[PDB]
Amino acid sequence: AKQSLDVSSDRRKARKAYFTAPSSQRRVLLSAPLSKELRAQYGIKALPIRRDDEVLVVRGSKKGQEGKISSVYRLKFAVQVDKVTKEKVNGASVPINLHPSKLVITKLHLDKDRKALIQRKGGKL
Amino acid sequence: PSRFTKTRKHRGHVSAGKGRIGKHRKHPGGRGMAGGQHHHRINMDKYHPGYFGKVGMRYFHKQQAHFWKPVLNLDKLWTLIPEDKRDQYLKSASKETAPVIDTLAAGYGKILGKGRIPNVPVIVKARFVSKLAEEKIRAAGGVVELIA
Amino acid sequence: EKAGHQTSAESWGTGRAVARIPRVGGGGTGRSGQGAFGNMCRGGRMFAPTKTWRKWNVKVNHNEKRYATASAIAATAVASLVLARGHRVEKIPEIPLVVSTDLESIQKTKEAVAALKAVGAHSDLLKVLKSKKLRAGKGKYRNRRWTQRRGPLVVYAEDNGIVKALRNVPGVETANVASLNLLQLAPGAHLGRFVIWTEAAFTKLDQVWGSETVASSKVGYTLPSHIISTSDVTRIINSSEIQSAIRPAGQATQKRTH
Amino acid sequence: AISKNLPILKNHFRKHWQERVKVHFDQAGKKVSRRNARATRAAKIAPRPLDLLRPVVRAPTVKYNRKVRAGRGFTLAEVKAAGLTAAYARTIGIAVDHRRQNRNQEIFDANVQRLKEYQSKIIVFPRNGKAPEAEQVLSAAATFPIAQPATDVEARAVQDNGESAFRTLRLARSEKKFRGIREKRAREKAEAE
RNA sequence: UUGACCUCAAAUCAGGUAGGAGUACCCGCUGAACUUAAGCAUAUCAAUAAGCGGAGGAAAAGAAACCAACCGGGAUUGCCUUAGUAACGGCGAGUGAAGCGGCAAAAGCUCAAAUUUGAAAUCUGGUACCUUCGGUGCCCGAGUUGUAAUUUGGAGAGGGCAACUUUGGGGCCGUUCCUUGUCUAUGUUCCUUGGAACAGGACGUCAUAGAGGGUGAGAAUCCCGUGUGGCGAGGAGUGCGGUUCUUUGUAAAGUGCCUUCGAAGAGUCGAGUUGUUUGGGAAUGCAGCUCUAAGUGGGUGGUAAAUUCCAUCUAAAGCUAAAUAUUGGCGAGAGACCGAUAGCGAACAAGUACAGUGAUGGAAAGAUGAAAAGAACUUUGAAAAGAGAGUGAAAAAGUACGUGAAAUUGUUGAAAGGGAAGGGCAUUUGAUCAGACAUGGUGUUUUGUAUU
RNA sequence: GGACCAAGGAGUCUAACGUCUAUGCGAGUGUUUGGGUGUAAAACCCAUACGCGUAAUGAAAGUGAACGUAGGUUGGGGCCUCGCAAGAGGUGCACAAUCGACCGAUCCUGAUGUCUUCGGAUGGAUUUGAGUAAGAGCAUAGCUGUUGGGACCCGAAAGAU
RNA sequence: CGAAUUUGGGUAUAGGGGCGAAAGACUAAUCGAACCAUCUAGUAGCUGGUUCCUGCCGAAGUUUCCCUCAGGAUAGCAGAA
RNA sequence: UGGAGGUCAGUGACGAAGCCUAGACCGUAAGGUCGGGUCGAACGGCCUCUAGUGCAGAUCUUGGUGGUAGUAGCAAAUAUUCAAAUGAGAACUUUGAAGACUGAAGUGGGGAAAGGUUCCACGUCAACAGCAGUUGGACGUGGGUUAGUCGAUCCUAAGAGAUGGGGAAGCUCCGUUUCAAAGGCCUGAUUUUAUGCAGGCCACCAUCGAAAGGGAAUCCGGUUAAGAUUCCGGAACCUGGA
RNA sequence: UAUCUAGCGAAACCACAGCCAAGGGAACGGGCUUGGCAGAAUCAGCGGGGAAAGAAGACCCUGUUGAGCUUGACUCUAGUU
RNA sequence: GUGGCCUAUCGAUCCUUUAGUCCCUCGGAAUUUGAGGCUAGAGGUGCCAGAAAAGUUACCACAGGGAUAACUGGCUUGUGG
Repeated sequence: AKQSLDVSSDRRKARKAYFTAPSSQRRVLLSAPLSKELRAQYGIKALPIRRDDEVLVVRGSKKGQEGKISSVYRLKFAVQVDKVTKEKVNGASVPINLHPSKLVITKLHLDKDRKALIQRKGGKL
Repeated sequence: PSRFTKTRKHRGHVSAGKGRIGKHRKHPGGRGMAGGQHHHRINMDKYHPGYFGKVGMRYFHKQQAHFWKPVLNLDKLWTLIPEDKRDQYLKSASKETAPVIDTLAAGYGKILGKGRIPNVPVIVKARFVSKLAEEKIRAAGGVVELIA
Repeated sequence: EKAGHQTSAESWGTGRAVARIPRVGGGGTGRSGQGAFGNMCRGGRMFAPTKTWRKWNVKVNHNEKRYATASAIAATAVASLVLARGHRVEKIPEIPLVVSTDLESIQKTKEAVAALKAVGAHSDLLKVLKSKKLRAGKGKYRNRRWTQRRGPLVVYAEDNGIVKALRNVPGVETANVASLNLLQLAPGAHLGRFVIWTEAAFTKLDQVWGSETVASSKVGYTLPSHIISTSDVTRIINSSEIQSAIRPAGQATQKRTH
Repeated sequence: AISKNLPILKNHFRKHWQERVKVHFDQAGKKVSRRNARATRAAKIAPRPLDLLRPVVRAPTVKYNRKVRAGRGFTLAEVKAAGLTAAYARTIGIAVDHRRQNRNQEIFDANVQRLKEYQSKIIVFPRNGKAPEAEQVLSAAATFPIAQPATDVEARAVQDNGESAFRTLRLARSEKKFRGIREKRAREKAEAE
């Protein structure tokens, strides 16, 4: 159970904070776990998901489907992954959004800042 | 609690226990002590005689500390002695070894003689004493010393 | 206090073919002409609005509190009362359950669970773990979302990691012998909490509550005396002392005559 | 309004009493705040005892005449007899009360003894010394408790001569009551040639 | 004639300052009536609402012209109590404090009245310089109709005898307060249901972390967090333990003994009267008017007065934290509260739409689905749209969308229907339906070839 | 009064109390103003006071409860003794009648002693008290009843700012 | 129907007040005292309503006093303990 | 019946709650339990605690719905008809013809107050025009208002209203030249310094108040879908400057 | 106009309803009792009944409910002297 | 013999005023005034268990009342016929 007086176990306050989180905090909220291989290589459990990250779906109807992120829709609290879409009646392909908690990250888009973030979290590249 | 009240049982009966003829009206006899000399005079003269009028003389700025004087009776006098030594004092009943009781220390102002202390002598320090209490203590073989 | 009264509604009186309740004035609103200021009225004030000077805390005599605490402590040592209270103590060798002060000195949750398994409180633990269910009403969105049973109460004398070690394991409570809440000793006013004492706690019980040879350490307190010398009134009734003076009885079921 | 046999109750609720209702929901919160304030002051004045040294004084009236309690501050005479200036005592933590006098040798002596005990029990750090920390206690009042005097021993000898101790009271009351008329009578008997 | 001084002006002179908001709490003024008295006028409501002026984070009060009558206490405030009491009151209805006692918090003080008189030692501003919440020069100004030091009644001032004990201002290092930032464990393994597993089952792991939230359903272990620690950044830094320039060199305060003194607030105390108020009662406070002081004098000592004493303080000048208040503001945490006719009027583009000339009045209105996947295409219609088809777990979710009640209605089916209908008892008729029969038991014809 | 239907809709809470009841302790009783401590509005602990009770009476000054086995008489449940079943005696709590005694008030009598007008012993009286006469109370809770409050809910004509 | 005429705009008078060739007329469909908000959930011995079941018991409209006569107190009748 | 403490290691996406069902059982009853349909995420038994706890009425409240009832009614202002066009559709739109009316204190042409885009064009008919609609002051999208001369602006009227001053606890009231030391206006000074001054004249009572009062000055012709005494062409006038 | 048709389309009111005679009854029934009687569904009229609708009688009385006005009512008061 | 031969012939609280005790209090203590208490009368409430009280409303208002008048109906039929 919680100890400190600054953390609130109010369901209402927690839900309000989540649903009115700005995009900067939604970036952390949309963190995703790395694969077993990536976790072994880096030493990182989960990272905030990015735009050019390579992931695999491990939950839902598209379980076991790989792809590169097409966008990180923080407003919609989801990520859109290339090759995870739906074909409509008219033949148009609309992206299928899904939550980063249900992906596994199989290849990170590394920048200077992403590499520094890995070192900060304690990684080894 | 609310579930034990007769309001829970009056649910379904029209008048809620207040009558159909004489209803539960707002203040059908006055508010408070109204009409205590006119139409509640019967209740006053039955249950509270002496309610109306004034008798004594006044006392502007009366302080009860002036009249603080708790009364201790002789039959309760010996409880002011600690019970560890009370038996020893009673058994070794003699002068020149009498227990000393500070009734003011106990918190009393006057000693009254309600009866039958034992024949054990005792020195009792009292702010005020009564005549009978004094005679009873003298007969028991002790003394009352006035204090302040 | 201003709910239902933030209107300037006035009664229309009789002669207008409507009830005499106060009505909102004005026009062009959809609210104008509507009833106000009544418990029967939509948007009006409730009957007898709830006040904060209602009595919330209720006083209890210190001696009655200590009587209830002593009764709960004594019920913790009745094997049948703990089972009726539902505490999965069938596998326990005997109760009251006393464990060494090394339990007071324990440090980790894993070894706290190991100690519970060793002494037989684990069954109570799985009861609490498998009793977790959603609340059955509007109490979910009042920060009371889940309900679960009450596990063992580990009562200690000194805190050396026992509290933190038992803190995370679900349903186990930890208490000091000095406090020993009735709220934990008889939850729901049901006697017979399953209590695991430490050795130091068990020995401190006599000093903190008194005995026939030591004083209570609560000044002016002594353990209550019973109205009766024993609860075995059946033994008293069937003793020879009473049966000898008792006259012969009938057949325990009167035969129907006529 | 008035009905069966009941006491006459005087419930003063004819004003807007509901606006002036204070219910102390913050009793526990205010206790926590007070304890926090005491801890904060202790850390702020760390070695100091969180309260001044008060004197022993007598309760005023005749009802409470028996008790002896804690006063506001020591008399200037008391602090002089202890051997220090009022300003210095105020400085090193002794409550000094100017307006209280001492017409009582026993109370004066008891407060002198309290001052001497305090001076023996405290250590005053130098202004530019080595700061010898001294494991602060948090209560001058707890370290120097008020103790009631021992007015008499447990047992004595009966000294009885026969004044009855009630004739004494009656005569004292009578003397006080009739003093003035007696003075007037003597004045007339002396002014009559 | 030339220079002041006094008083009064003017300036788009130099620099400031006030207004107005919000007012929950706070300080005052003004001020009802409804109401109660079973009528009503005194009274009550109420020294309240409305009205007006003025502050702060608290305000106010506050170091006795006190309480008390005791063996006396000792600034103020608040709580418990005193106490529904003393007292007031058509002594009716009603109203109604304070001392003591226990506690929380505690903190003290400073002007006026003194000759620096061997030195206006005081201060604003301009102009310079600088280490700029300021300092140091110089220069006019203010001020002698009194600015500094010195003293505030607890005292204290001079005059003598000894000749003791005692520091200042600013940076730096860390306290510490505040605003934060980041890092810090453990399954998404197998099987069933399902659209989705977050459900059930098996095996596990972490736990000082099994609070809470999110994720396609009840998720400690999927994510954010949580728990325990670590590591940073910035502001304030004189609640404080150490270095720095290290001392203006007669650069600066307290104490004992004797003497002489010892200034202390005026249209103010006080008295009378009038009005109001108070529990204050031959008058509690306040205010108007009239009179109007004194010097061991003056106030008080809760019954008016004269004479005689005691007790207690020292007014008519001022400052001051904390304990106390707080339906406003800004941050937080919570609840045996409410759950969209409830809870704020407002869960929504709510003080919105719109009503009134105006003051003001003032709503209704939440829910597709996990995801629009929001229905391609065909066909009939002018089209709306229908019929197919299609998506979806579901279209018995199609935007007029969760569930979809009742009143009320359509269709179908069944019944009755000579100026109501409905109901009770009882049967009849039609419709509809539950309740032993292989089953614990009787003994053999062992069917679907431990068992019948 | 009611065309119909749905939802909402009316003896509540509080301060102070009466009776009764349950409980704890009991001549005492009540921790919770506050302090200590806490797994933090819980729980647990701790005083000094204060409230109520243990003394009444009188306007007040004041005085203040055993002539007795804490009295006598009548009645008393229960217990004790007794004739094998009837039936006597003894003791008799509570309680109810009655006669007393004690404390206060009122009206008298006023003894030694005198601050010579104080004192108030002793004795009394168709008087009187919410008294004594081997204490019962204090806290908490519950129904019911009372009063002030919006006061079971809705309802004026009015009055004031 | 050439005037004590009719009328626009501006302006003045504001609620115990205005204004009135006077009807208590008019003062924003409001007038023998406008409208708005508040005191205010004003008071009502008066009218209306007052929400589940079963079981047991079960009345009074009479006495006395009351500015009392549509209402109370009191005694009675009733329940409960 | 809502919520709370315990417990059934209770029921449940393999279907909780809710709802519908002249289906069954149980209880005298309040009610409880179950079969079937619908639905899709929570809920119940027991021991206790708690209350904003049970409706048929209150000319109750809010919302919804009826019978009446396809009923009253859609009848003032003389009145319409024929044919083409458009259109799915024409009594109602457009055009042509006829018949009429207003009849110049108009049913005409313009303005004031008020409105606010209703003006005009294009597209369009779900709602609105109490029938209809292809039409519209409706809906959607856009376009449009051009000034030295017309107004405002300036003046003052009844009046309103600062200042000086005086009341009032005060919000504010009076007062408008009053018991005021109340300013701007002519020409030289006029670049050893300016707009200083020994130049000179005087002495108003702020200000606001009229789109009908008083006032400086513009006319014609043409022009747009919609503006024109405002644009263009021509022809003038006034004011203030040099 | 009413009327019939196309389109369009309300409201009052409504416990349930809608045939009478007598009886009794809150003393003038649609319902109850006893008789008369009694056949779908309806259209236009009509004004006998529904003690028809419209409004918590505006007359009268009661209330210890007002208000406007008056006066040598009681108690005050601005002004004035 | 404790007023009238008997049955009638009268009056609270608060306030005032008398009589008596020479009694109690004025709360820091005399004393003397004054004031306040104790007990009993008197000053009065006739609406007589005891408010301090003029009208009008044909301009009117509210809560109610068929507890109550002004029609019908109903019982009675003095009176009328």
